[PDB]
Amino acid sequence: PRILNSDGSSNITRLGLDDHYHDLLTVSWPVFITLITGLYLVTNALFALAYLACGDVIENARPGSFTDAFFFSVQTMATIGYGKLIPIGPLANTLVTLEALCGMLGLAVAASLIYARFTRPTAGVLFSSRMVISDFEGKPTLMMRLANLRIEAIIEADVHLVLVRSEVFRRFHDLTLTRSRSPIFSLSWTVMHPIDHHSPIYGETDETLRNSHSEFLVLFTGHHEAFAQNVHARHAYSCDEIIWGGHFVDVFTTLPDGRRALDLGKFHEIAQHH
Amino acid sequence: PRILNSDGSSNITRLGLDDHYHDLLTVSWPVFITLITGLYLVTNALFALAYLACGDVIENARPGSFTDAFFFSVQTMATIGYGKLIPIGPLANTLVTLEALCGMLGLAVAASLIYARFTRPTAGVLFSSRMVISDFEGKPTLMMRLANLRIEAIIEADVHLVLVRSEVFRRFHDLTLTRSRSPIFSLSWTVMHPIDHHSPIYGETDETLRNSHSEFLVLFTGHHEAFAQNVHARHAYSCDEIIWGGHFVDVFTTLPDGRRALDLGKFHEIAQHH
Amino acid sequence: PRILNSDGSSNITRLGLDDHYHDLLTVSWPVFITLITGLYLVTNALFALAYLACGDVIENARPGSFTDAFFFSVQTMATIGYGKLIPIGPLANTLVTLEALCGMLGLAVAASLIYARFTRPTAGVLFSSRMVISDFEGKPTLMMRLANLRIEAIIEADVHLVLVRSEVFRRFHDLTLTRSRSPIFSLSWTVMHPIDHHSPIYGETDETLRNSHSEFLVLFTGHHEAFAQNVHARHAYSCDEIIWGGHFVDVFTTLPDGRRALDLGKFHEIAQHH
Amino acid sequence: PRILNSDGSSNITRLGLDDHYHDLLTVSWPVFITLITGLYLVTNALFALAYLACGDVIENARPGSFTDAFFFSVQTMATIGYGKLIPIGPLANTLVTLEALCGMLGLAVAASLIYARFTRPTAGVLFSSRMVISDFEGKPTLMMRLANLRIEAIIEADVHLVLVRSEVFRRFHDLTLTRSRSPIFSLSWTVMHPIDHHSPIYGETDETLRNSHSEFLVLFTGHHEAFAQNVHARHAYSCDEIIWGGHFVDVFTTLPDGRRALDLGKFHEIAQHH
Ligand SMILES: C[N+](C)(C)CCOP(=O)(O)O
Ligand SMILES: C[N+](C)(C)CCOP(=O)(O)O
Ligand SMILES: C[N+](C)(C)CCOP(=O)(O)O
Ligand SMILES: C[N+](C)(C)CCOP(=O)(O)O
Ligand SMILES: [K+]
Ligand SMILES: [K+]
Ligand SMILES: [K+]
Repeated sequence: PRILNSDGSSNITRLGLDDHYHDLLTVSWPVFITLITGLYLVTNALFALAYLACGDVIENARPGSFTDAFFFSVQTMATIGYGKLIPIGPLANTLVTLEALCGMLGLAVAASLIYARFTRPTAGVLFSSRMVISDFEGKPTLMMRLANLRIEAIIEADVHLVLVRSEVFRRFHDLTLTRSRSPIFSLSWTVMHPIDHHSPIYGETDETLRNSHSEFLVLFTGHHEAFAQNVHARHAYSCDEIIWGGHFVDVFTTLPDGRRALDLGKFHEIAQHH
Repeated sequence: PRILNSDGSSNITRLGLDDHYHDLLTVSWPVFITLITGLYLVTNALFALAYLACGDVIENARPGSFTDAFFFSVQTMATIGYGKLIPIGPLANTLVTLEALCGMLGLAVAASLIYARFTRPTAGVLFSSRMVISDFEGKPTLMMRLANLRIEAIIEADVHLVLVRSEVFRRFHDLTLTRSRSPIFSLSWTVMHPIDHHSPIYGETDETLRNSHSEFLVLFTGHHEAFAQNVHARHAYSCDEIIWGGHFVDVFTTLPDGRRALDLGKFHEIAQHH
Repeated sequence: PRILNSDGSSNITRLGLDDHYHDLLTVSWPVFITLITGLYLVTNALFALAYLACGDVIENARPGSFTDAFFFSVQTMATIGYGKLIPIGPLANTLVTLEALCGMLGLAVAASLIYARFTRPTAGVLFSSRMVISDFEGKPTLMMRLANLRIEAIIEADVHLVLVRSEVFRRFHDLTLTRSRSPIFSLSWTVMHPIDHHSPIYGETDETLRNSHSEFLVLFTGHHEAFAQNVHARHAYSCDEIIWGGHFVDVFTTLPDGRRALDLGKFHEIAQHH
Repeated sequence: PRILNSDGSSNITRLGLDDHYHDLLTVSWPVFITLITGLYLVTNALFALAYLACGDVIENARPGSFTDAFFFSVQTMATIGYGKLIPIGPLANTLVTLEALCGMLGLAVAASLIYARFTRPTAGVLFSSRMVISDFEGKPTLMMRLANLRIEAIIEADVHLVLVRSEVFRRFHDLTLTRSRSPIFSLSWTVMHPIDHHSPIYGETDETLRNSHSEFLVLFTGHHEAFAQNVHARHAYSCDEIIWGGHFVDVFTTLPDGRRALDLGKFHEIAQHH
């Protein structure tokens, strides 16, 4: 009955065109391509209907046939203009310059959206599968760790541990970290909340966390070098993914070569006295 | 006589091409489309005038008729180039490559503006219709609440309560909140200023707020997930939209299903002992 | 001999293609348009030379004449393609698809720069012409003021007063303000540094400021609503633009109408007991 | 055996299509242009295959020859449309409007990437070649300096000194600076960590730094005026590029002219009593 999925998402049901811009960036690429295509056809229909609205003014076109007009409208709106289907007199030539204004316009738009919904990057940060409470520097510290999956660095990265106990009727406690901030994050970061007299989970234990039905949330944010742009990430845990007394395994091996390396294979390994 | 509308706007009359870029992003889409269209026509007129400036150099064109030239200029600037109206000799062919440089250029521009004035997103945050001062955790706290209307989260969101009392001759007091910051805001947030000995509105009452003719302003800001981009929102209240002793109604229902839900229907409901 | 102009610029002479991107955004629009145009011509020359590099493969072209080729190259790179000058066999048709890849490419680029060097907005903030040191709330406060010239608001705006005394050999002191931050700035802001025992200019006087040959710098920054984008501004003063004992004149008139107004006409007015 | 190169890069070996967007921005321009070109050809092959998939419907084309189709597909997808190779009946004309949707689309994309991987600017900040520990204002201060190579200013710039001692097993200490922040950085900045009882390198000496095999990292960040966009920079030192007792040489000459100047020639000069 977790309020929060591992992926940081919420499990609350919400209850309730008017937000086009947002929606446009939001729909599955399948759907997006669809809509664009539809608007593409519809306008050409309109235009080709406007060419018929006057006496057929386009040359090399069958009489009253929309098939021809629609296709002239397309060749005309997309600036191919072979030269078979061609305008006639003032009326056609005007609808043409007007259609073209629209073509050029529609591109600007279509492109603007493409770019808007293209350049939203992911942090590419990995979260540890589990959380561990154990002694660090003489205090039962609760910690979790994250790693940068890419070569390029995230800079001025900051992370937030956040308890969500139940109590009445829901507490949102921002947990104090030994280090909330890292002016740069390129390999691995083990974030830790020392449990002390001000910690909410102070004196707390497993049975008491389950009783509060407490869950923990991680908010990562930073500015990715690769994108010269800001990025974020979430992840959530529950009392049943906290290894008590566990210690994370060292991810830095020294190679036979002698050169130091990072081994993301040990990233989820956790040591425990049994 | 409120200085501030509910929507956060100001009621002060201000007294006073030189700011083109701003203006361009600012005018109603109707007007914007207009201007672009105008510049579109005018240049073609210029160009078509430049084609006439030399002996008619374009083929299949009536003599001295601008109608033909203007339309050749359009087919030429928009790169349709059917092949009926076609250049001749050095002069025409040059104006052509020059016109085309301009077409391609004008698109880049037109598009750049489109995109600039397209990708300014709204926060899609709802503000509570009323403000309520009542006891919270043993102190007369003044509070108001806001909700995220979309699925996607706003992150590192922060809100500001701000008093605007009259006194001489106008005070701008930033009110201290129990929580100015939320590393994430996806459902509902009830912002609260505990009234204590440092509160400006400390000891204050309704009649005294009206006497100061005090108003309150809310500034919301955050970084929207949906847009990977920053967003803001304003809202303002007055002494006559503060329910004294009111309590906001809980917006989280637990469904018969057993799953928890958010009910924005109760968002404006406020309980009051009578 | 001011180190700093009113406009915040520096008067230090600096002593010393390798920075293309920056340069490209930096050069006068005249120059920018030029460069683009040049690259436009040069490539077409190259391409038209590549069409001649094979036997004339383009139809309706004079033999060996580059004039024809260059113009075919343009009609071809800009996708007009009338249909007079047309390709022949494998070679021409290939250079064509290759040229077109380049056309489409060059646009993307040209546009990208246009947009990059277009969407750098100005804050549109006015700085007061003079600075005044005088009593505010029982302390000789040094202050200056700025105003938002546009309707749209700047949000989370912050300002910095900064002394630049000479002493050996140059001090950079960030002056403490009564209010460094304004969660919103839509009309007028009077920024003030109370002179107290920690103020650098504490006990200081005019003759002593001139002796230190001290100057003051203002850094404004905020996030403009109009552009959904960040903006900045600078301005600098000198000891000979500080009215001692001066008071800024109130910029808010109440209209005969009864409605309150902002009068930027009084913005530079400063009252003084004589 | 430095963990960190002068350029701020790491020397850790990492151990391990699924990240297309990132990759696309990441690959050498040579490679990028390649991929785009490939996708350009492949689709045309597909389309030209779709034109053959029906009876040759394009006019002026040899039977079953893909050469013709592929080239018609290109003239058609890139909107040149000479008018030699032209469609026929419903089928061809449809694939045409469909191809064109794709052309226009592919541009939007190609461009979006171009722009994304174009507008990632460099700070253009120079780092001093060496670091020096020596007395400043009565305390052994460790300092290094950086300079703005361009005319345009970086604003709200901040720098971080960061020790990386070995100890078990690696310490990441953020060193306290006399000035971590500069609301503007246009010429030269000498950043300094006073060594006091809280300094990690307090009481430390050269032999002891080498023994800890300590290295130092500099993180620069700010918002460049030239780009109206955020920028960063890194640089790293080692115990063998710290001149003990060294003093940086003054970079500001006063010209014979009388005007003050900045001389980046002395930027790396360091004075030392011998
Ligand atoms: C040391 N750290 C855990 C603060 C953050 C990361 O530093 P790094 O190992 O990625 O360079
Ligand atoms: C708890 N809160 C009021 C601080 C902010 C919102 O948290 P959430 O309910 O949107 O996840
Ligand atoms: C009051 N202020 C001086 C802090 C800033 C501006 O407020 P406003 O008059 O622009 O709304
Ligand atoms: C003085 N400083 C070292 C803080 C930063 C730079 O100021 P400036 O010399 O670039 O104007
Ligand atoms: K075209
Ligand atoms: K064309
Ligand atoms: K044609």
